[PDB]
Amino acid sequence: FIKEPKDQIGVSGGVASFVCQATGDPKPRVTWNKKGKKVNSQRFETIEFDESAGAVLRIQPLRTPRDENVYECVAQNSVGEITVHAKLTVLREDQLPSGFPNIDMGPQLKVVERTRTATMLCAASGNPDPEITWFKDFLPVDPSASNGRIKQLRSGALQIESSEETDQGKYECVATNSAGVRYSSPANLYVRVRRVAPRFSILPMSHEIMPGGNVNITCVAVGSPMPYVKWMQGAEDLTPEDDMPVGRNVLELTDVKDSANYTCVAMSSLGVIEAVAQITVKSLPKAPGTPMVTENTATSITITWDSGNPDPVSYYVIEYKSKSQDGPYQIKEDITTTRYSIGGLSPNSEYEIWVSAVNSIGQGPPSESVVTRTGEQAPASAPRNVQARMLSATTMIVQWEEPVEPNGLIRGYRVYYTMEPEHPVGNWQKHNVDDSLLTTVGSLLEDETYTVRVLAFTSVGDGPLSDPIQVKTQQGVPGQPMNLRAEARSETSITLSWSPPRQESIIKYELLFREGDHGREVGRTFDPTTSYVVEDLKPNTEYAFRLAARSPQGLGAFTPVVRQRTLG
Ligand SMILES: *[C@@H]1O[C@H](CO)[C@@H](O)[C@H](O)[C@H]1NC(C)=O
Ligand SMILES: *[C@@H]1O[C@H](CO)[C@@H](O)[C@H](O)[C@H]1NC(C)=O
Repeated sequence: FIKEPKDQIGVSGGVASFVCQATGDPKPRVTWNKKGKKVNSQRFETIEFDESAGAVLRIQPLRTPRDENVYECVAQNSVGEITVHAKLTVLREDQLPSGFPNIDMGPQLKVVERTRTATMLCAASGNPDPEITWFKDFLPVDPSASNGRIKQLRSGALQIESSEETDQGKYECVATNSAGVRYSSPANLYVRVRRVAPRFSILPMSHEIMPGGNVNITCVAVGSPMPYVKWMQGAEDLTPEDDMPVGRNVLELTDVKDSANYTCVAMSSLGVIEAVAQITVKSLPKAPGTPMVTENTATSITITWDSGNPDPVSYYVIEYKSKSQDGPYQIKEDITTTRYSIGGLSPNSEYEIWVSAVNSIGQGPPSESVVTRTGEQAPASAPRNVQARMLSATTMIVQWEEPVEPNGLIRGYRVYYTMEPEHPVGNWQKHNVDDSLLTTVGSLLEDETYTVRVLAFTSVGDGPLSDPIQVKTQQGVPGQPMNLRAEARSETSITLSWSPPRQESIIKYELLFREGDHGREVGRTFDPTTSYVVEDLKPNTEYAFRLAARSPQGLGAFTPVVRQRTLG
């Protein structure tokens, strides 16, 4: 017997619970007997607990002298049988000592929600002060067995720290002392279970991160029952069920590279709901979208272009090339506007232009291109291989090749000529020509030497004059030699060279030269070639040469003075 029933002194019309528990091996089946055999009655009642191991005897309302007996608690297993006894005395109210316990305030009908605490009141008085006991659904309550959740207070009440459905019942408080026992009126405690389907306190939050790249997705969900929180990627779960948290569940992702979605799954017996946060890995930009030309100049193009991107963009990169002379690509980095002027171009050329955008991940693809042409300019160069001969004794035919650097559609040429070249060229005789590469002029004085110089022009303006060619109006004699070049062969030698003559049959060439400015004029005649090597000269000194051709009719015009020096 781990509990033994005490003798009780009770009140008429009151209650009297006798407690009797046993133990051992085998486990017993207890009983309650009066005078040997269990002569049962209406007002008496047994409430067996722990599978008939211990059992309370309850009597109510108490009557005197009917109920005043010694009662036997039987206890037996396969091996052993021992009784224990207890007496009941039952007094009327009018014959109670002054000190007999009295319930000043018993418990009240109480309602409370699960896990929240419940303080069941009981206040008594007597001499000596009575120790309080509680019965719930006719069974005594033991604060020890509750894990310190339930506890009796000196002041009187019984405290339930965390409510549970099981804590519901009729409650009776009982004031016990040397005089005897007194019960309170019963009072129910209800423990209501509010049914609330789940919702999210904090939703799972979408993010944009860099590649690797790490983010904690928090997800909080509340309700009643308080819902479990796990993570899913599509159809598969990620959090396990060994220690799956409730209410909260953070997902710490690390080293992310692919943009993936994630579902938080709030779940309980009442219902399931879900919310999806999408992690996105910031990507490269998109093509800025075809640029457009605003201005042009001889040397510049300037353009504007749409961002082409929903997110902002660190800067832009222009790439371009001359379509005219394919290649190479030119770059302009670190452009921080949607407007740019590409300068340092060459006039009258057309360029294909693209645009790319850069963000913190890198540089995106390029736009579609825009082809466009730079404006015109005056030519940077003169007509080439300018030539002249006589058709008659008084008219001259001149021709030339168009200049390598026209900077524009060539609108014509202009031809300056005279036989007093020491004047400025602007004073010379001059007239215009069309884009053709050849003209004539007459009204020339017979047996003379005219010098001729030619320039090209465009809508914009004049180019440079060619270098002076000159022609003698005597006919039959050959023309002035072409592009006479002189270059140093050795420390005592110079190699003269010139372009092959046109049609005219030259008998011999006539060469004249001298040392520096003030040296003796040497003369040499030789058979027709395009080059001649001058031998036996002085080291590191300068010589001046000029050349003319001879035909049967006579001596042609001389070149201008060409100068070159021997090695040194
Ligand atoms: C995520 O949680 C981990 C662990 O508490 C912490 O070390 C880390 O700093 C957190 N990162 C972010 C971005 O919240
Ligand atoms: C995730 O789902 C959203 C729903 O709008 C969709 O827009 C997005 O493209 C999806 N992303 C992935 C990685 O499946």
